[PDB]
Amino acid sequence: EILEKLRSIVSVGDPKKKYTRFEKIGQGASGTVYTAMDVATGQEVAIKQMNLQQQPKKELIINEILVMRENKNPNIVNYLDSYLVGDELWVVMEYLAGGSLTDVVTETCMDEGQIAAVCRECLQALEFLHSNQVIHRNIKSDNILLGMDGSVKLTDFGFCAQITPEQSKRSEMVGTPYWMAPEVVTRKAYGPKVDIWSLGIMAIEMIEGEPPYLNENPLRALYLIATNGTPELQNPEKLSAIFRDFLNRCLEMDVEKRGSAKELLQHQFLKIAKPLSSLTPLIAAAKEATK
Ligand SMILES: N[C@H]1CC[C@@H](CNc2nccc(Nc3ncc(C4CC4)s3)n2)CC1
Repeated sequence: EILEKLRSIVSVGDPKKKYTRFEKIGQGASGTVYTAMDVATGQEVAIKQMNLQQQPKKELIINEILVMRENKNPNIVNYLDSYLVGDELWVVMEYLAGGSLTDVVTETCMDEGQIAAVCRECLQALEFLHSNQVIHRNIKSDNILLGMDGSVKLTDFGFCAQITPEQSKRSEMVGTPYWMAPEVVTRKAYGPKVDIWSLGIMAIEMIEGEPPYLNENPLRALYLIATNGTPELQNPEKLSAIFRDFLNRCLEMDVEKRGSAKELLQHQFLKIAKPLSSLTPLIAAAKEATK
């Protein structure tokens, strides 16, 4: 039906014999991730395997492969190929040894310098998407991958949306409750700045270790978000002033006053970024903590 379009995007042939030595490195929602070995040419890959029946809205699987294949960028995980295997779609990507930003924010303490360096590379990914008319809608530490060179890349395009000058705003109540911007949570028309909000939230995770209200349930977080607006930090006096300033412009209630990704890339806060090799001690720490 609309699945006819899906079957025509995919490459054909045996992924189970183009690739081997499969271990689970991850299991998200409609995403089991494996690493594997390309028997031909030798390279190591990440393959995401998704059950077709779990996703009723197949137009999102299509939109996922398209956006990734059409918006390649050094701060986005690299799409290689895809395959339909029975009741399951396999997406193949370039593997990056490293871990999730989630492992770092939950197991280590980041300094301002490291936080600024992550924020800068995420803002580069978002300025690129936003200029190509794509909103991610699911920004969070869990969708940021850090390489063993200190590479920072954005992943997980399954929720993203395309806009145009004619349909410049979206209205679907989509995202992960704790990172969602109030305009989304309260069903108003919204734009690429919802990702800036989410990025503000992720900067909170890097400070405190968790998005605000994580101990609450998802529906409660949604109410809290609708009712507080701008979240508050447990301990604001621990942050520099320019960093408080940066948060403030990421977490503005007025969409008009909230920064754009282009704007925020000029913020003085990112001037303090460490070099990205600053991040590899974190990754090592995180790997040790999760052993
Ligand atoms: N949502 C996140 C994204 C997948 C990731 C799986 N865990 C992981 N662990 C160590 C290294 C590593 N590198 C990757 N490179 C490319 C990868 C492509 C998007 C699958 S994953 N991934 C963490 C869950």
